Amino acid sequence: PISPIETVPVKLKPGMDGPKVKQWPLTEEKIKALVEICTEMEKEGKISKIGPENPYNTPVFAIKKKDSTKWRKLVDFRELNKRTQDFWEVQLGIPHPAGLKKKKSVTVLDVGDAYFSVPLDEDFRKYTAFTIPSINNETPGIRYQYNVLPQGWKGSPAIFQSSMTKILEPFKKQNPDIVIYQYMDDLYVGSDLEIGQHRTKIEELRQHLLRWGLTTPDKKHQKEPPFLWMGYELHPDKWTVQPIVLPEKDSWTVNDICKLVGKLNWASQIYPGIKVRQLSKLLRGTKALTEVIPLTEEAELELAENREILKEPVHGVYYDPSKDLIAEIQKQGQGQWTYQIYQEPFKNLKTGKYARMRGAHTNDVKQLTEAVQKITTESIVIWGKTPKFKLPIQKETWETWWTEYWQATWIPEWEFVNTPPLVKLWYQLEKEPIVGAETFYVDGAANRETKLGKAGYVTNKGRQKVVPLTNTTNQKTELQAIYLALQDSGLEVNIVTNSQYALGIIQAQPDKSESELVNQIIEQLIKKEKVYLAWVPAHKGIGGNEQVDKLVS
Amino acid sequence: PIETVPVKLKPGMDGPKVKQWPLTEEKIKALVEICTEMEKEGKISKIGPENPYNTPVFAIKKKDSTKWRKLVDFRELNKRTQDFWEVQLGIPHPAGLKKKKSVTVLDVGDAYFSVPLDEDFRKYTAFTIPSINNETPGIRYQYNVLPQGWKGSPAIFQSSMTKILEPFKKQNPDIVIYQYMDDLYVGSDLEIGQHRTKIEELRQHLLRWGLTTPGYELHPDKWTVQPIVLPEKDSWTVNDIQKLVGKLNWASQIYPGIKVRQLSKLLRGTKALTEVIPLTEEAELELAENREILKEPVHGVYYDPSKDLIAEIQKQGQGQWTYQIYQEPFKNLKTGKYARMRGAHTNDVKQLTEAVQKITTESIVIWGKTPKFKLPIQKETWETWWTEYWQATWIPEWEFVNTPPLVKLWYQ
RNA sequence: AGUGGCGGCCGAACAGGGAC
RNA sequence: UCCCUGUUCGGCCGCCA
Ligand SMILES: OC[C@H]1O[C@@](CO)(O[C@H]2O[C@H](CO)[C@@H](O)[C@H](O)[C@H]2O)[C@@H](O)[C@@H]1O
Ligand SMILES: [Mg+2]
Repeated sequence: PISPIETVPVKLKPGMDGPKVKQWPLTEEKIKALVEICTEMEKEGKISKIGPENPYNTPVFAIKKKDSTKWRKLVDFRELNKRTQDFWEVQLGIPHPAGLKKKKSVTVLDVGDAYFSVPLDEDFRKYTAFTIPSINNETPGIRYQYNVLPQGWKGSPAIFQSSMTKILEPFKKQNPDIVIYQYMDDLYVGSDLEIGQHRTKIEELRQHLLRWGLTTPDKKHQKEPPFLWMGYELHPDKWTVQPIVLPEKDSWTVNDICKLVGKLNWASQIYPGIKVRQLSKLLRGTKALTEVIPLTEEAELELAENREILKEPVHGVYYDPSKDLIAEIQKQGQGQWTYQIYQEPFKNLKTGKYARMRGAHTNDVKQLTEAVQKITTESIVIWGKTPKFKLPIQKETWETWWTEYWQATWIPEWEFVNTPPLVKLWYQLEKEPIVGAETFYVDGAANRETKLGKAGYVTNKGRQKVVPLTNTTNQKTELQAIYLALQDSGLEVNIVTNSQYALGIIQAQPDKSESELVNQIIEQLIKKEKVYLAWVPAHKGIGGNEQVDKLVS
Repeated sequence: PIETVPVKLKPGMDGPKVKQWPLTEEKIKALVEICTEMEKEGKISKIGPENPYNTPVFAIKKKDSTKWRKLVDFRELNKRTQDFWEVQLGIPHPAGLKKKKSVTVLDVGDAYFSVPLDEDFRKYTAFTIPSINNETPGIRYQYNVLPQGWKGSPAIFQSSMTKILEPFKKQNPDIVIYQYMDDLYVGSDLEIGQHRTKIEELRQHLLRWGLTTPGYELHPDKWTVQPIVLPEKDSWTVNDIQKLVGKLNWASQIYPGIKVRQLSKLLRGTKALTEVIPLTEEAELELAENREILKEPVHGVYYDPSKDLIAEIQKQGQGQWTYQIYQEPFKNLKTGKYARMRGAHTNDVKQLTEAVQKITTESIVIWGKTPKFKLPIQKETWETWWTEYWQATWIPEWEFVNTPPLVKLWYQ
């Protein structure tokens, strides 16, 4: 028979024709299983045999699971996919369990032979031509082409979710008070009918779907939370992630850390406050995946405490659109932040992490605004509104920042929390030149070829200094001249540099930087009482800046 | 039953495929609505996965509406038809509309709702409507008429437009009219009272040919420029003259006449910074003759229609912004400043979106182009909040720069 | 020995603007 | 030569059908 549900027109790439590639060698153990399946798909109608009028052919094989009889059929659609048209994926993401509103009855249903129940467009069914032999050499073998969407084509997922949107689409107008979220081949149906009447509409939906060719077995697990779905446990009034097993190794390989970090990073979305900065600080300049690497005392300090957060099981609540969203941040030091979204205090909705040391030189106010911009989008996605923000930075600290910063910065409606560590600005460049303090006219230069260079200062009191440098840059010698001036000065100092690079860095009040040299400058700035820093242009014969450049060339 | 002018993409360039960013639920129920009734009227029709083309769409609220406006982001679809709307059916520019003592803006988007669209080209104008937490797959539509915000819609329709306007152009021969995308700019030398009448005249004179206008009044003569200001001081400190010599030397790239030689002699020692110094007469002279050359406009700086417009914005603190519109570096075609606008001293992004919008109008009026924007803000800050404060019907092309104030030249 | 997706890691080209 | 940004393509481990 021809198909029950409307077909979906497909085309090839302009000026390209079907796939032509001959099949692999395969053992007799697997080959026997496929000829059985092809007639079981032929008997059910998913395929049809064809004469030799079809020049196109694409390979096939199979893989068998361990401790299971079932086989997976596979199609090497590489060359059909190369030449199949672009699609616009209708799956813009994966829904997250904290976004589920609270409903009385939650039923999870699974489509059987999901891609095998959609009609591949009659015009395209030709390129799906493949050949299978009975025995590895004797039988010449038969040719068959597809009648449905094949496991392994490039449109089989993008088309199924588009047709199946047409299928659920009237049913949604028939039952506005029941909601069906759709991802891939599972369906989540939820309502505020009783547990009895939820079994009636379940047969109503089972049958409306059966009207189109979709089979939802009753072999599925009934309404018994925790439903296992996407690696979570979804309980009647709560939810949590599937428990986490940590490799207990006396010797750790890089495969051990990389698999471990992903488990810790997945734990964080409900288990609050995990840190991973130093366990990944070990995995930075790693080349081999199996080679062992030791855990420093910091990274070993990071494994133990985290293991202790995960001892107790934790769980989050659901979204209640009448209560507001209140999102709270705590600092973790070393540029790591963890946050919780909730509505009724102590009933966490989800938790999370933001640790991207973004930029080379960032401070605690830039990093607190970067955590805000990520909580704000992760909330716009899941709940479609901006939460209210509890933020541990004084209403006056933040008032001084955005008024003075040169990039426009904004935070939504937020309030103050005094959960120390409070985040604050660690110093302040003066705006007018200090009187009575020695003025340091600094400059630096290096040679790109020899990577040798000099950094130093001439002051008003006559003091000078030049320091040779080895395997260094022109940028890195200017950042160093200013460090010489800060060491060799009192608590009040003036500095005149021609480094746009350095003056840019310093002026951004940065307290944590990835370059160990920039952290040298931050610490001396923190210990001074009055620092004033100004810029003159180079090679304009300005004061001693014209001179000190001669000493640094 | 009107014949359809054919449209095809620029040579060898595929159609737009831009990912649709998440939206606040308050602009979802409204764009779910605006498309229900546009589909019930037949203006748009749902599509499926066979279309690999998508263009962003979101919702603005025009100034004091409480009735949502649908706005689509056609910049990638726009820059891909360019030979159609620039070399072929373009729109000329009324060099004198900028002189008019008063100019009004009127939104003509309703007129694009009628005229039908080539059938080849409706596959490149499809937009998805997102749903919250990736529940419903995105409800993808496409455009059966001349869409709102495209840059090919005012090129096709300009004929049917000239005929609708032809009675009113003969009736008032002084008045100047210019049409840009979804907007219409009417310009007369009449006074604000007699002026507000003439628009109501053109409002009904176009309302009778089927255009429904959903006032915005410009004053292109009153427009000021931003002076490159040097400080005027009784006493100068060693620090003051290094800052000054820095501005003049940063300035010598635009106005080639500046000089710093004799004011640098003033800084001949390796001195303290706060020490006051007497200006020599050769340096009082250098200081003055410099204060003059800045009274004049830049030399030989003239608009070149082939080049793109560039606009840079600097955040001068205290709710004040400076900007420059140019095409080649240090050849400024315009300068400006903005102060205490809406969102003053309470919000910066609200302020910038006000800044960006008010700059786009100044350029469309003087050059018929949307200047390309260099935004002083981080990228995720602009995306997340701009459409809340965006009220215009076009969208300029922008990039985000991380530039510190090496010289805070423009005001001080 | 297939494909898509999600988390982790590593780089590869392309383009932008600044610093010499 | 230098730095940061952005985009656009690639290798392995863990999970899904
Ligand atoms: O902020 C730029 C951001 O916008 C996107 C998609 O919306 O690209 C658009 O903006 C670019 C910069 O103005 C345009 O040049 C481009 O044509 C347009 O699609 C993203 O690509 C980009 O991240
Ligand atoms: Mg130098």
